[PDB]
Amino acid sequence: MKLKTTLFGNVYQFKDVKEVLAKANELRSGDVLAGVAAASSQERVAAKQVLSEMTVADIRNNPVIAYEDDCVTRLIQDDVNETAYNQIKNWSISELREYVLSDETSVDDIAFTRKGLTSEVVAAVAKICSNADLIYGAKKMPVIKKANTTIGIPGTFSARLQPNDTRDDVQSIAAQIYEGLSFGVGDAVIGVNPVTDDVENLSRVLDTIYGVIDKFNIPTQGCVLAHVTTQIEAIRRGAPGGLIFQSICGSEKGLKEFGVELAMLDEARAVGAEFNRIAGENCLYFETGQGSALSAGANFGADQVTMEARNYGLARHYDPFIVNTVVGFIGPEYLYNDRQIIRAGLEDHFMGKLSGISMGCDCCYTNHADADQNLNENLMILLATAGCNYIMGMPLGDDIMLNYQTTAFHDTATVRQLLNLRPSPEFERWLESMGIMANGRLTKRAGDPSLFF
Amino acid sequence: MKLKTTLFGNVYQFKDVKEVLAKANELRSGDVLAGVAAASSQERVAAKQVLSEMTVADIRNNPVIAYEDDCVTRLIQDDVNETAYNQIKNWSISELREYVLSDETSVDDIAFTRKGLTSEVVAAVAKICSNADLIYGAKKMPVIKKANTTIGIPGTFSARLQPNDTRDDVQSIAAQIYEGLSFGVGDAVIGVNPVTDDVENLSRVLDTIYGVIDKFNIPTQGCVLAHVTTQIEAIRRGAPGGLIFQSICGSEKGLKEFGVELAMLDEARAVGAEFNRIAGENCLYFETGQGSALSAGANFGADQVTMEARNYGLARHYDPFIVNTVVGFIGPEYLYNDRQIIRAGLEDHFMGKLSGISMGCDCCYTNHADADQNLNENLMILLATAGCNYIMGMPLGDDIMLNYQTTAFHDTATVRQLLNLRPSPEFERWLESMGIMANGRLTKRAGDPSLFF
Amino acid sequence: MKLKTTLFGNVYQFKDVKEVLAKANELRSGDVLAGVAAASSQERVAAKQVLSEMTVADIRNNPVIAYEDDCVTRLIQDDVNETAYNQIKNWSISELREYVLSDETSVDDIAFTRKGLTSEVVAAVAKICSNADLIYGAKKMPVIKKANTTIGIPGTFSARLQPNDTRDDVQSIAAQIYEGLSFGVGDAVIGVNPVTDDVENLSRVLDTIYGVIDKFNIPTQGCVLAHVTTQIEAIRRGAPGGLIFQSICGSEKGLKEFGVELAMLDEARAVGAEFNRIAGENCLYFETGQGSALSAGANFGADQVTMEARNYGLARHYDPFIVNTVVGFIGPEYLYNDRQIIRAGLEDHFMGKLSGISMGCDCCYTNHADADQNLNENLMILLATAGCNYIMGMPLGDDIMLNYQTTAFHDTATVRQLLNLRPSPEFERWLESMGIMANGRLTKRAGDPSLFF
Amino acid sequence: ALDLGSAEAKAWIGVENPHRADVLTELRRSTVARVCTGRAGPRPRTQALLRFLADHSRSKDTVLKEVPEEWVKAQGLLEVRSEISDKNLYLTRPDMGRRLCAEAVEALKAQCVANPDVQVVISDGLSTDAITVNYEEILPPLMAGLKQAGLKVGTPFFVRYGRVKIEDQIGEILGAKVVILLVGERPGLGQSESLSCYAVYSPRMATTVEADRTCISNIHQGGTPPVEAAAVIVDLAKRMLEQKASGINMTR
Ligand code: COY
Repeated sequence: MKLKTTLFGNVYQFKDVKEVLAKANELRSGDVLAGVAAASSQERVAAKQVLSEMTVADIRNNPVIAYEDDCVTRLIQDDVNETAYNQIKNWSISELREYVLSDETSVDDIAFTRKGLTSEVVAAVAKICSNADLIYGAKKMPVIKKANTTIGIPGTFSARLQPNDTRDDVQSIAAQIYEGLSFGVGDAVIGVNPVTDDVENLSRVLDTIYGVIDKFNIPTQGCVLAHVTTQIEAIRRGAPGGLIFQSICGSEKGLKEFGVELAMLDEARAVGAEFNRIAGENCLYFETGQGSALSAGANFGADQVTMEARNYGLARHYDPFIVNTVVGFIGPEYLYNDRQIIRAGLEDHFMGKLSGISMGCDCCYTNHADADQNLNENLMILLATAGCNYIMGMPLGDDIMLNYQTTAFHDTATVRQLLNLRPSPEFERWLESMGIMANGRLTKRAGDPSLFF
Repeated sequence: MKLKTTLFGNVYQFKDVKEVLAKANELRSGDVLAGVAAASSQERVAAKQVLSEMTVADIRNNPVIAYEDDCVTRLIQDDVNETAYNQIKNWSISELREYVLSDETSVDDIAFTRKGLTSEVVAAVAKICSNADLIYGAKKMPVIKKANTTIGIPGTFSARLQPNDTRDDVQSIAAQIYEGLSFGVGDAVIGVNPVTDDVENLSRVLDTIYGVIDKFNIPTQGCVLAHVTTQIEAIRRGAPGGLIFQSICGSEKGLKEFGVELAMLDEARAVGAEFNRIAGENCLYFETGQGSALSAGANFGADQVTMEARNYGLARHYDPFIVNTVVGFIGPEYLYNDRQIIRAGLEDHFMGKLSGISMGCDCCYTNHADADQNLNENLMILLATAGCNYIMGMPLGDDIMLNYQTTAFHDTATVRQLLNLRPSPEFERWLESMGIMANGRLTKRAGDPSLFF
Repeated sequence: MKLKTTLFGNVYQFKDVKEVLAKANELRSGDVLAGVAAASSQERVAAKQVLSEMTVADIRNNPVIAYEDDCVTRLIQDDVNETAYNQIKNWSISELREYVLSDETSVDDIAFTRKGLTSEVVAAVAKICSNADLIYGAKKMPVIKKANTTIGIPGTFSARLQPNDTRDDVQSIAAQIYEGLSFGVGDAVIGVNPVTDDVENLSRVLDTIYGVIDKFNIPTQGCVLAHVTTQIEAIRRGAPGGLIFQSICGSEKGLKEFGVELAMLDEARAVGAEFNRIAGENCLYFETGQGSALSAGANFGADQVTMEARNYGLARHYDPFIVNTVVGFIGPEYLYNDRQIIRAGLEDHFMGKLSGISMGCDCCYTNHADADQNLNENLMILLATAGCNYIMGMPLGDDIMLNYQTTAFHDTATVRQLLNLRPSPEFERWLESMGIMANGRLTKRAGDPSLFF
Repeated sequence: ALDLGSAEAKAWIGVENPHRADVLTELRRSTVARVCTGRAGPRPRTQALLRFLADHSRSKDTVLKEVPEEWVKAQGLLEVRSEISDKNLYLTRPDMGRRLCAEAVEALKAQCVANPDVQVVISDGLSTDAITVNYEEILPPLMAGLKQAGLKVGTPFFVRYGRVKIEDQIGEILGAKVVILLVGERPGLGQSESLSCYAVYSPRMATTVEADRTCISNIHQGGTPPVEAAAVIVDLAKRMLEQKASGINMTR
């Protein structure tokens, strides 16, 4: 493989694949913090060209953390369909980009080709894509999964109802649920991040969620986003099982930071099959986002985009119902502003769909980042055009506990009515029964939580 | 439990669940041979009534072969969703029959309900269903799988091309392939039962099948129906992998008779993931049929319907692309005539769809059985209305090597055009491109294998 | 009037309507340069609240430049439907925002309501709208015009072919024309900004544009974007007239800077009626953009958003076929970065649609501004979802002569295929006849200018 | 006229023509979340959007504000800092926020007690308001809980510009068996006084992972009351000594 190019008479030398992958990234504060970013726009482009000229084989055989040192690398590499790999191993990343974007490449062609990819190759394609490349490429790669609702069907747009409270108060949780359902939010999941990671508390939160689900026969699923171990334990004790959640990272050390072993995720599948109230075949839920590996000291000299793609390689193995990047969840140290957050969200969603997972995005930012709510509204619409499977829904987008701003309930309704998108067909049916939705649009009585009383 | 009822003033006493299950069956040759059949028509009805009043719990807790002695029973029992089971355990088999047939019961309702079932419960429901119950019940339970084609979508009907030869001659296999395709047969699979169970011959037959697939870019998959161990070896040594086949039985003793361990089916799953040319997520293929357990001395005093249902509970664990009963493959000793073959075929298909597998049927009879080709045409049409995922296809239905008669290539075209059913959407598009199909109908130039030359 | 509010216990006092309008704007470079921007984020919100509580009458009666001193103000004020105005004069700007965004407000409701508005009122509503408000609001306000093509029908998306050259070389102009058409660009207009502002050169460029139009019978119109006086002369002396162009400004001083009298636009209207090859009733074409008034010293202490809205009030009087903002044409001094360009673009488009003009947008940036091509791709997609009537098209977006980057020909095809939008119905039919388009999608032979040879 | 920061503005119901209007008041009272604001089409109502923007401007100011040097000195605390110099650097360099500066290491060895059983550490983190409002309510009952009916207590000190991982260095240098860190969480939209507690048993720079810590979050008057939270942290500290474990390694 060639590790150098000439640009405007100047030679641009690179030491390894990991460096080329890093410097080909568009500028972000996290890559500068990791010391892996390009020195200039010229070096960035030269890195993109070197990357584009490298083969799938060059990148598959050079994962950022070695096979023997990382269980996630082993997981990713051993899931490869080697026949699919052999067909594409001599393709340049330039050729792979053009193949993904081609109108002569069908959904079924990509279904087989993606099986010969590794996460590093997925990231490599994303790095040589413009914003519209990432949007259009993702759109022609739909991923459909099924719990009690079907998510990912082109022409549809789902939403996680996120009814969070500072004290896990069941009245405050219910009120946000009723408000969310009134806007048609909740077809992805009704998922609460709990304050106390406690078995008795999880059961009470779940019973509140399922108290509403059972009362109105809602086709959906509940979830409590504690550590996977306490979810498993509570469900084993008889708490209602919908989706089982875990935050994942793209390295073994990153998973050890979260207190996760691969055996726990396998156990989550088995507990779900034995206990969970899910009609379909998918019941797992993961969240991701750029910067997490670097935060854990677990990026090993690799950029955050490549590490983020490794998440999707790991997630794919467990065939989850939904995955979303939580794009601006952490802070300005990994993604500084509007520009970087938008780019990351488009990258994350593109890579998720190329990896073949049910990919959504929590369009978000923090109050210490150079951003505002107009960023969320910009990104959610761009991502919805890319066929993003789901976003979050909170009252006005204000999380009273997690201390950040996501998308409003209003925003899902806006996106759906703007782009003529429907909810999950099962959930849509229920919304019509309740008189909340007619022909994809909120009725006059919608947006009013008192309708349920 | 009640193992007793009074009918017309006469008390009928039954020993156990196994006897109730056996005697509730409609009269068939195999059950008489097994000595488990009813003595009279009144006792048959008595057993039906006793079975109908028994609960799901009664049948689930009493499998025909014990948990500790049978790995198939273990696999069936351990796959149960206990939350689903607990909702329905106090239901009578009569109530479950009415639940399956009800128009208020949706596809998604059965999706969750069936996870609380075992194969014996599946069998029990079938035993108290009339022929139209079996047809209507199966129809409202579609099962959709995807390899390189999608099978089981309502309004579609697929077909296995079975180009068998007496010497595995490649000219004879190819000739039948071109004939079948010209009628629109082969969307399920192009599957050859080989004469010689060895690696080089399997590799030659697969190269012949895939020579056709590659030349005309056919969206389909190949299969050589040898023993699973020989297929695995051929595939590992470089032969093109499509579907991996294994004949299965409803008991550990039965599997030992065929020389199969559950680890081989696990291995096939893993080998498929690494090597097979399959775009979708399903690649296994099983064949089943009533009488095989009784032939093996592996029915353990149980009837052939219940044993056949256990095949589907076993198959379900491995989430195969396709399963079919080979309804009258063996002989009159297990299924005597037209009546019994039709009944068995409807039972098998209904039980497979209830078990959540991609259930098709080889509509067939042997020459020493009391049947003819008109039987095959009666059954194929009835099963097609039940939403049978696929049938076989051979030139006029004559297997020149397995020595039996199945359905003709003509029969698939007939069923499609009679019932306004389409092929697999991917394969249909290929047929339209080849000028073989227009609007679900064969064109003038169709039915002519020389079209490919 | 209230020119005061209290926020967090702090009293914020404003001098006049002009200051309230200016400070309510989202932060941008031009407003700081003008010295009219807010001092803090709290004062920005204070100005937003003060503006929202002001009535339509408050804003209508206080234009930024006086009636007696400004012919643009006079034209805006005299065009008002007083019956419409009287119905809404006591409405707060907050109530008018809610009225525009409401799903109970139909296209015909806004049709009458907007006639009681002035440009300052249009601007005021925009200032208290979030990014998604601007997008959704504009989307439910379609504006349809017709030349030789119809533009602005919901579900359609047009494009200006901009084949500019450094020497007005006819081979270079034609080459870009064939390239643009091969991507389906040119339904809005084929418009050239000329190097030399003289009659013979304009006549030569128009003959080149119309040489292509006549040879392939293209339903479209040509335009040379010189000064209106030179276009008029060329047309009167026999050059083919399509659209007549003029750059406009929001003040009399601003128009004098460009060297335009309102009588010239009246003359263009009359010249168009006598000479132009236009089937429909619309033939004028204006371009606008924030900062131009401030550049001319003609903003009179007012912000660039309000001044840009006055452009649309002026344009409306002349009922043009198309108007577009050239969002980031000037430099960082008026719009600094990605954020500000996106915001301005959404504002401009929303305000144009509210004013009832056929509003499009040149999604663009300059090389001395803090932006890149990914900005153009973000904005073009967002505006397309807002129902933007048209964007520009140039080979890769590189203007080799105006020295800026706009949207690529590729981008129009991308937006259309991403969002299932069609070209102008007349032009779409031409593309289908040429074998360039099928079902809204580019064919295999499309994207190739040699197709015309 | 209305102040967007006032109680009436926060309690505002914007739902037009409600199905059951007494339920909406009961829903607005049951939660601090921005519920019952109604809509204009699928978009938020103007007043709700204004209140959102007003609370954002206040939230932006609340993040770059600093605890005065005089305030910490008045609380009788040692002020020490990380490798970070100012607020701007703190927001972009988390790695420097995780390490004490050279003069900080020396000051801790000089002025703090050696080998304590429980070490209490306070840091501004991402919110100065979190430690300002809650301090007098949380810190005194924490000390009167750990000492009274307890064991060896370290001296409390303030870390300026600190991140959670810095308690690992603090545990090694001081030889602490249990390190308690009271730190300001990133500020929310309409609320910025939310404090967190991070506790770890015998930490090491090269072995301790984040899962080894126990988190007590949302400590404020709107969450877990600082006085009530103080007794929770004491009990946690006692359980951590008894089990010789923290975080995921603990029982129940
Ligand atoms: C930001 C944040 C994070 C992030 C860490 C910060 C970073 N990487 O720089 C993030 C995204 C990695 C994250 C992950 C998790 C994981 C794992 C944490 C671990 N063991 O490493 C987590 C276990 C989720 C899961 N189920 O797997 C988790 C949880 C449950 C919690 C909760 C703790 C419950 C409890 N009582 O134990 C929690 C209170 C929220 C809640 N659910 O109510 C919160 C502390 C919840 C917090 C809510 C709140 N109200 O405070 C919140 C919002 C802010 C904390 C803060 O402001 N700290 C102050 C700041 C100055 O400290 P700092 O030094 O800069 O940062 C440190 C701490 O934040 C610490 N830390 C953060 N979380 C956390 C949890 C525990 C138990 C411990 C001991 C220490 C923890 O890690 C860093 C070390 O540098 C937060 N987190 Co986390 C909330 C989870 C978010 C949803 C999924 N998610 C979002 N984005 C991404 C992503 N990119 N990838 C994957 N997943 C996600 N968090 N979290 N988190």
